[PDB]
Amino acid sequence: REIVHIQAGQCGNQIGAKFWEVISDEHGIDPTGSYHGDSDLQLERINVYYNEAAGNKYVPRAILVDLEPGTMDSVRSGPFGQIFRPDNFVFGQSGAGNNWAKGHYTEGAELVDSVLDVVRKESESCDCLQGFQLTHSLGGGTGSGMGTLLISKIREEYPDRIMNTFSVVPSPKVSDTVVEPYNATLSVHQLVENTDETYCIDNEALYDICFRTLKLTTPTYGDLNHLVSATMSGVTTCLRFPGQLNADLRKLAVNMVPFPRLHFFMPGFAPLTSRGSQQYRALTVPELTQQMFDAKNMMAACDPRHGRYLTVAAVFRGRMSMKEVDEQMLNVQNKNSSYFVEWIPNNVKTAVCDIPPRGLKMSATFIGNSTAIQELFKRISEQFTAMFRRKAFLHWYTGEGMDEMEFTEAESNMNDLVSEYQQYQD
Amino acid sequence: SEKVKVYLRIRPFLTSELDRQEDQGCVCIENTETLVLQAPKDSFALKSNERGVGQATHKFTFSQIFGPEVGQVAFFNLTMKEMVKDVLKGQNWLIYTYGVTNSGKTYTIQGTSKDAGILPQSLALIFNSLIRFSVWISFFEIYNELLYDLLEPPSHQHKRQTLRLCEDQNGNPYVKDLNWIHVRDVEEAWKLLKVGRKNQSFASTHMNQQSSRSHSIFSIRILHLQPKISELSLCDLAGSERCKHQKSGERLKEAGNINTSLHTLGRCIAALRQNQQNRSKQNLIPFRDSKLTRVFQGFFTGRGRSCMIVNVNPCASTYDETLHAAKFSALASQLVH
Amino acid sequence: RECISIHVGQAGVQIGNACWELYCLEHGIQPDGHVPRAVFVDLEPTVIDEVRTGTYRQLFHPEQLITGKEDAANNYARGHYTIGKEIIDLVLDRIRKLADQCTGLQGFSVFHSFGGGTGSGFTSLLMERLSVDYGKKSKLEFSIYPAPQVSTAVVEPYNSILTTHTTLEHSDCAFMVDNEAIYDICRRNLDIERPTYTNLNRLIGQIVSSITASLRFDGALNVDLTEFQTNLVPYPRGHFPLATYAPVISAEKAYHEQLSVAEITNACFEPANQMVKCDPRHGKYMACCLLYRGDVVPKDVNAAIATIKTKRTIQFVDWCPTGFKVGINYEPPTVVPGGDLAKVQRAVCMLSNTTAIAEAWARLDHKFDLMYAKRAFVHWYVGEGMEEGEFSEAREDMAALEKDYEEVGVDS
Ligand SMILES: CC(=O)O[C@H]1C(=O)[C@@]2(C)[C@H]([C@H](OC(=O)c3ccccc3)[C@]3(O)C[C@H](OC(=O)[C@H](O)[C@@H](NC(=O)c4ccccc4)c4ccccc4)C(C)=C1C3(C)C)[C@]1(OC(C)=O)CO[C@@H]1C[C@@H]2O
Ligand SMILES: Nc1nc2c(ncn2[C@@H]2O[C@H](COP(=O)(O)OP(=O)(O)OP(=O)(O)O)[C@@H](O)[C@H]2O)c(=O)[nH]1
Ligand SMILES: Nc1nc2c(ncn2[C@@H]2O[C@H](COP(=O)(O)OP(=O)(O)O)[C@@H](O)[C@H]2O)c(=O)[nH]1
Ligand SMILES: Nc1ncnc2c1ncn2[C@@H]1O[C@H](COP(=O)(O)OP(=O)(O)O)[C@@H](O)[C@H]1O
Ligand code: ALF
Ligand SMILES: [Mg+2]
Repeated sequence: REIVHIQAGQCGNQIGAKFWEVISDEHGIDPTGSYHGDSDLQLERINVYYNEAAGNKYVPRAILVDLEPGTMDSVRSGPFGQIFRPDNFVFGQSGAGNNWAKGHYTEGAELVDSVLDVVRKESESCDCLQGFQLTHSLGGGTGSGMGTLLISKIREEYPDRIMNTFSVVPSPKVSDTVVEPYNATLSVHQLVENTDETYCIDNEALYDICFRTLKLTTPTYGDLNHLVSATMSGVTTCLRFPGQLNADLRKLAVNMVPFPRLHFFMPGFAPLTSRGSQQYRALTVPELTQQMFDAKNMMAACDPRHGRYLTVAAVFRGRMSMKEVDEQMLNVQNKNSSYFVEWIPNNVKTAVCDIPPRGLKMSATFIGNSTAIQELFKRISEQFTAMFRRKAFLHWYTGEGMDEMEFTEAESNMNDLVSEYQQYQD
Repeated sequence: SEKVKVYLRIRPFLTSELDRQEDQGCVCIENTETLVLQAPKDSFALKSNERGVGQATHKFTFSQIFGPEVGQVAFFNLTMKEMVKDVLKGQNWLIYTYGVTNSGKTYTIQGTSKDAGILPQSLALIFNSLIRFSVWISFFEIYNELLYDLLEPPSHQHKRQTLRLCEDQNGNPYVKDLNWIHVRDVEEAWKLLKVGRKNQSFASTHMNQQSSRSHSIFSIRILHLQPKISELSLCDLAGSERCKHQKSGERLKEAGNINTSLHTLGRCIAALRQNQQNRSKQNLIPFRDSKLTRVFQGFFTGRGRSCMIVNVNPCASTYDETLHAAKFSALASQLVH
Repeated sequence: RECISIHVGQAGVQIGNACWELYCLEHGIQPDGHVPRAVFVDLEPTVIDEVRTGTYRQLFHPEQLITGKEDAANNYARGHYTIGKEIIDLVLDRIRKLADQCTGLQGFSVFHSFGGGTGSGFTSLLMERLSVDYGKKSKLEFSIYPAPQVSTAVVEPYNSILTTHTTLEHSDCAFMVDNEAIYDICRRNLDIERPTYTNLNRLIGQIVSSITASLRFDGALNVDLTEFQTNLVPYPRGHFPLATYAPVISAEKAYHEQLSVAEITNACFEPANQMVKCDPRHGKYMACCLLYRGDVVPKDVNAAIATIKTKRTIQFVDWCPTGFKVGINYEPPTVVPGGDLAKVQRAVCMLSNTTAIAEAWARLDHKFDLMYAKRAFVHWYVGEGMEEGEFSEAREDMAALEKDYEEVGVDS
């Protein structure tokens, strides 16, 4: 079961570079080096994210799409940046405007054809393809825009394979852009009708969780990103290893998404203790559930406690007894029966791998599908409408060949999506 | 508003079908409006004697029911004349055929050369029913949940691309990216149907060779200025199938896609009937769930008078699928336009 | 006389390696020792490969190891229709070549874990095509039914209501072991809060060794496989009896080994040792097969059972006078060299059919229903070549098994 990562846009690229920086380490794959892997088990499944060509050069199977040179020209000129095959670099020297429509209809539309070519060359790699990974930001052109096209085409060329998407939703408190809510509403629309697994990350939730769960005084982007890359490896990659109870994308999805819409999840790491001090090593198991299921520690901005849960996926990865896990999970579902849905006897879906993160003893990826994520689409819709009404920076969209009813479409869709989420939140 | 016009028809057992297995008397007729059912089978459902295929009785309620003996001409008499008049009136109208595999839905829709179907008959009636007139035709097929335009010229490889289903200024969803041809005469429409046949996907099944892979939607919009806009749409949906067990391969995938799409209509109607009973602050409409449901939204929830053609298979094996279909129609009858 | 075994599904394959392990252990057949007589099928390579990488690697033939690189899918539908179909062919072929190669076999011991993907789907179509190609044989399947409250899969019940409908009308006798109730045994009858799947498997792998293995071996009261289905099922329905083990003492904590028959047999009827959360809340026994092995005197037995029969608290069904199949084997049990099992010189592996399952079924029926009421993950089944038929026609179906265990019992 192979897969093909996709670093759409600037953010998606920056974060992507960190995800591969991480992932490689969990497979002993040096820049241009070969398999230095501490063990031999970190090789039995490499195929899934790499490619066999020479015999010492296992190249990551990802795609780099962006209309801004600077990005691709900084990631390929650094560390592991020199591992990607030139063919993978799908750049577009055009005008990388921060406009969703400009990167989906005018500038993005051209490089798209030059994308489909590669996305087909990589899909036809080997073994059996499972799905595609897509990373990007809902606060820019090449991210929300170019990324919104890539999915609509991918999910039409292979409506069989799954589609995981890691989006960096526009943080509330402070928005790192001005058109932000526009590019968001417009991209979420296509996502909720293409991708079948979306992990919303919050630039401001990262800061928080990195300022209170990590004594880090200077949380650089690289850091933030790294945290994400650590969680997103626990999702996919992890499950591609043996284990007492192993899972995989399919199992994971067909167990977490009750309604065809797509549903949004919430990534969460387990052992999140500061280096020096904090190193209590308290990882028996009950300490992990305490963390993960807490408010703080949830990559989303909204708090689970503000909305029922639909499903949960405990992706553990560390030698442990199937008793102290499955039991605990139950206890938690009883202690917090209030918000955890009743029409579902067993919301939590326990998974237990074996091999842990290289230097750590035991970890556990958290993927919660709570209806609490409503307090995000609402936010966006608010900010959107609030400026839409006055057609704020609307002329910047239309002028790139768009429709004024298109904005309505997006809003409507995402708004209806809110309805559904509430129909099962009560 | 009025309840959806629904008619139930059954197809006669084929000689080959009869030879394979002969179990008749499953469907009986009582009154033109209603059907009485007693179905025989090799074995009944294993439980206390309840609704089984072995020997059981059931009741069907519909506007009108047709026997195995008569074909499309009977449908043309009652349905074709009145339905076309509504469209001329400017009122939107839509008719589709629903039923299990081997029900002969293509027979109702297209019809044979000797016996013209609903579409060719309605085409004749529109002229009779018919001031400036403008008319265009759109023809497309949905295969593997992807849309193709029948109008597209014949070629080795050709894809229309995904249908641009975007809601415009109008609240009701509209289908775009469809090529349109002016309708001067019936023959022009017929020609479009003929060329469309080649483009439309076809396949053979254990049940029947005629089997259509893709659902077919024929849409004709008439604009008349004494401009009134009216849309007449005739849809030929593919039926459900056991063939999935019998065959595999691409055929399995096509069946899976159809069975999922067919189910979305069923869930929608179920919600719709429930919506009919419940006053408010209840379950939402599944239109958004599937693309097919979205397009059909106007049909189910919004504007336009609707009529449905349900085909039934007298086969005992098919009984569970047919019962569900009948149940679907019964539930659909509950809600009003 | 022979019998083959089909380990299907991640769990069923993991448990298979365990159950098959104990075998060699009491047969003097080291890692690279004869040719077995079972197979391992799963749509998850990583799990089947574990038998190609871990212990007993070369003790199996790569021909009796079927794998489907595609997708496993934790759902009946996919495993049954779409994918599972593609694999069935190859699978059947093997269980038809090995069934021929032997000499007068007895049946196919199926090993699946009800609420799984390959365990639900796959098996369903396997047993179907089996009952037609070998209707004239025995079909005893040892299943692992969904834990009453500590389930795993979110869909779990769905996958078990679809596999029940097809197994009811194709299998002869399906033994069931409650996954949850196994932890209990490790806590109350072993004392250990660290039970890994590889441990739970050792339990089943033990009771089963007393089923097939030791039974197929001569003794003072041989018991053929046919005997079972005959004396264990009162009606054509694929009745699901319960598996139980007696000498489950810890080889560390307590040490009372020397526990005369009368006691080891009495420890089988106690709810805190029945390898199933089907507590005798009302379920009347209707046939029990007390399989003994080791030092056991036929008279000592024909007394310990008599005392039980007159204990009244074990209330048997009305229409059943005597329902106690005394099975005496020779070879005593076989504890893993360094597991956690005491190691006695006699054991009582009592299995039986009890109207108790009325509970277990209800609790799984309700579950299913609750979810079905909103259709939840139904679209995940439909899109894999399925419909409301398989569901609605299997809901009402099993229903008549909830009524069956009520009608055929509770009434004089
Ligand atoms: C001496 C020692 O034990 O050091 C630990 C350590 O101190 C701690 C604090 C690590 C440390 O992580 C961070 O400080 C951190 C920095 C930015 C963003 C997020 C986290 C560590 O850097 C991270 C590192 O993680 C790994 O090695 C995992 O395999 C992890 N790898 C990466 O994220 C990675 C980092 C750089 C380059 C390549 C990969 C991983 C996790 C999930 C999935 C795949 C890989 C570990 C255990 C440590 C250090 C080195 C100090 C912690 O994080 C992780 C992800 O394990 C932070 O809280 C945990 C608890 C650990 O004990
Ligand atoms: N006793 C025991 N139970 C197990 C073991 N492995 C899994 N289970 C149980 O069986 C069920 C898990 O089934 P899965 O592993 O998800 O699936 P599968 O049946 O192998 O097939 P797929 O869904 O297609 O992967 C859960 O109820 C587990 O608690 C095991 O080794 N021993
Ligand atoms: N976590 C994270 N967010 C980023 C990074 N880069 C940009 N972002 C976020 O992405 C949004 C801006 O979109 P951007 O990536 O510039 O769009 P594009 O480059 O035109 O596709 C802001 O909300 C930023 O916080 C990054 O490296 N990590
Ligand atoms: N009312 C009918 N009378 C006679 N033959 C019919 C009738 N309905 C269907 N058939 C025949 O049954 C076969 C299958 O019908 P068809 O319409 O193609 O199937 P489907 O319902 O799946 O669209 C054809 O050979 C058709 O001519
Ligand atoms: F022609 Al059919 F289902 F067989 F629509
Ligand atoms: Mg598995």
